Amino acid sequence: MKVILLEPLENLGDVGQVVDVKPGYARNYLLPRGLAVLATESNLKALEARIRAQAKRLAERKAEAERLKEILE
RNA sequence: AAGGGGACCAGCCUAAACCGUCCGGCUUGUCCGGGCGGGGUCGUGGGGCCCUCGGACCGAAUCCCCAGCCUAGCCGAAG
Ligand SMILES: [Mg+2]
Ligand SMILES: [Mg+2]
Ligand SMILES: [Mg+2]
Ligand SMILES: [Mg+2]
Ligand SMILES: [Mg+2]
Ligand SMILES: [Mg+2]
Ligand SMILES: [Mg+2]
Ligand SMILES: [Mg+2]
Ligand SMILES: [Mg+2]
Ligand SMILES: [Mg+2]
Ligand SMILES: [Mg+2]
Repeated sequence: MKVILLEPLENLGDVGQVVDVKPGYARNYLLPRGLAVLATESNLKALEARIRAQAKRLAERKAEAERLKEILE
């Protein structure tokens, strides 16, 4: 089963990285502890939504710093 | 079993594309989920979004009234 890696763990990957593991391991170990959530059609919209929200903040921050860069010097 | 001949007819509501409304989750959102309204119900596919042109008659399976009907009866010829 596909899941999203909530907390960065060892020998698995990056925080937020999608990883497919044996479902029983996640049903007995990962999900009850709140360390993982399986990848649905909705949390893809929510993961694209938070990544694109960090991008909506980033594109504002760096562009404002570049406009102020055009103001200074 | 198909079919033919008869009895009888009546076709519809939703899930979901779409919008709106509130809700509450914290993970702060063009986020998700859960409610309600609207929008929708197709097979020579059909609808949703975008735009173009065009813009009364049907009709309940629900309701009301009216004919009609059963739960008593009545008249009813002449030794
Ligand atoms: Mg590994
Ligand atoms: Mg705890
Ligand atoms: Mg810098
Ligand atoms: Mg300087
Ligand atoms: Mg057969
Ligand atoms: Mg037949
Ligand atoms: Mg009805
Ligand atoms: Mg009559
Ligand atoms: Mg009669
Ligand atoms: Mg009577
Ligand atoms: Mg007489």
